[PDB]
Amino acid sequence: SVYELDCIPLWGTVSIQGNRSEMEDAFAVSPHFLKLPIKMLMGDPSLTHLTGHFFGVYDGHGGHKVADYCRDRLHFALAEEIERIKDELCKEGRQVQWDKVFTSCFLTVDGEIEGKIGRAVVDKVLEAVASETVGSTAVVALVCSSHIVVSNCGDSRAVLFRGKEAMPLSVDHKPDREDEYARIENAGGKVIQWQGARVFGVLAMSRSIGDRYLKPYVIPEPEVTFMPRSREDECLILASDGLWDVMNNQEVCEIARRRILMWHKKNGAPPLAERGKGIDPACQAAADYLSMLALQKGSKDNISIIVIDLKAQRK
Amino acid sequence: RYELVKDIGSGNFGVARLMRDSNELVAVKYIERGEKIDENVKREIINHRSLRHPNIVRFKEVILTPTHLAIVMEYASGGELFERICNAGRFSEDEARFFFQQLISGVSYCHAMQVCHRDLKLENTLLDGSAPRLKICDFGYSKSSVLHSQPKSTVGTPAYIAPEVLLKKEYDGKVADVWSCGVTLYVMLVGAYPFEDEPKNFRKTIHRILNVQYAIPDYVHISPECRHLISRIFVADPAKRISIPEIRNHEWFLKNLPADLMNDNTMTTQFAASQSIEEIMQIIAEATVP
Ligand SMILES: [Mg+2]
Ligand SMILES: [Mg+2]
Repeated sequence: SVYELDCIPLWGTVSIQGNRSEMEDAFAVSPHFLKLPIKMLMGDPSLTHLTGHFFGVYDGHGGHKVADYCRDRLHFALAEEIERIKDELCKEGRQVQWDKVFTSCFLTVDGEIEGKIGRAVVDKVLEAVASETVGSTAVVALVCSSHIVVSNCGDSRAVLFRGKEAMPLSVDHKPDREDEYARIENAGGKVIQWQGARVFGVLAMSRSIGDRYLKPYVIPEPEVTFMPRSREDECLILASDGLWDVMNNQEVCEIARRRILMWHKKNGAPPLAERGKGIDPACQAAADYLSMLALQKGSKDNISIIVIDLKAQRK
Repeated sequence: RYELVKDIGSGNFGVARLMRDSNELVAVKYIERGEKIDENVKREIINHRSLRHPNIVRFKEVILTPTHLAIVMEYASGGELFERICNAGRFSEDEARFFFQQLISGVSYCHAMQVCHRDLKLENTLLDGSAPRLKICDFGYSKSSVLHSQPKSTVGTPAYIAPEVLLKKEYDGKVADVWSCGVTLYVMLVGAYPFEDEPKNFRKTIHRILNVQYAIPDYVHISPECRHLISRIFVADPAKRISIPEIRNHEWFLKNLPADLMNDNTMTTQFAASQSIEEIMQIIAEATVP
């Protein structure tokens, strides 16, 4: 029933420079972007593929090149990997499949950035994208009718609001996080406490894209989560630390839900023809509001927020 | 009562509202009244209140409001030292000496009051117009601070990191602080952080730190005693690094050293610059109510 009808992408986005000298945050939203073989969501009601809408936030550091490169490439890299995994059309649950496809995607991009994997240029050359000390976070969400798939790398995060309780779909890759701390130290690397937990006193995260110079301690391996959609689902929020530094999961989701309902109650839901062909204004309302709320709470970082409405209809 | 003026940025990546009393400027920090008013917040205030050195940014008072608990601090009207040096140039050997004496007097006092290293955060140096004084150690600076903080993804001024912080797993924090003082002295004299330069190339900066590879450029002409003090501070081996009391007896330091900064005990500092504990305690009580 959910596997025989595509969903309409409802979303809104803010990405601003805030109080910083540069904008090193980037984002990407590509609705109707890829077709997902149904076996990757269902198991073993026909519809051979579900349309998957791509959402991505990329919070850069040391520069903008890597965040911008993720913006321009990652979704295409992910598409390629989906195609590659139709050499599974021969020969292992869904989680493992997605984890696998997302790891190869994030790794490919990383390689392209360091000039160890060939990439396109205005014929398929090996050229670094940025310096060794520039990198970025990446949190991406694939939404289809049946499932949400989040793949996280760094300290941006994705949060699902299911009924009344907020539930994050990623856990921040901070170097003082138990397994992460262990991984680094056991690998021969050092985590120091200086303006927060830092790999070698420098980088406040244990995972990212780029940052050649902190390899192989800072890794681009993402942590993919495979979440089946539910009727209780209200919305999905991706954002950089510009938002999460000043606001908790629960309050973000509640505020977002309020504003979405607030716009619908004071404007009524628009006609089906317009939907999904651009930004949903109710989502844009929530996004815009959370954005200004962050700024008033004192956030001084770049801010990037993507609010995604998961509710079929709101009456 | 005080009057709003601005919303400046704080020391260790924090927020504050600049307000005005007397014709005195004050920096006010705030904290959500909804029983965020634990025992950590009480001890941290009373602690900072006991710090009375003129080169320490000192606690003025605590006011209760319907929104939050207000922490009124002394304000550094000169701002950050580095941002000063940038839009004014490097200081002269004599201006540098003036401030360095103040720093050491302050660090020395903090060390005595059990405040050091990540609790003292010497990367943060402020200036104030009301001697000139350099000011260190602001409220939201302790390791276990209840005060909200928003540090960057990449560390700001890595030059302040003593090599043994990166290299060892056990080390004296007070001695790491000596290195930091060195960094502060260098920036005053040269107008640029030492081991860094293309800037924000952490590989090159860290390489230079670990090999203590610094170079005072030719456009800067400083005495041999000064260069010696610097060479004595910038030594990777903590054990061979010059100590604070040793610095206090060094020639460069001793020259033009005022009489009041020749203070041994920590208890004559307190009387030198002289809201009650009952008032602070009464207000933190009424603050636990949202
Ligand atoms: Mg950024
Ligand atoms: Mg950020």
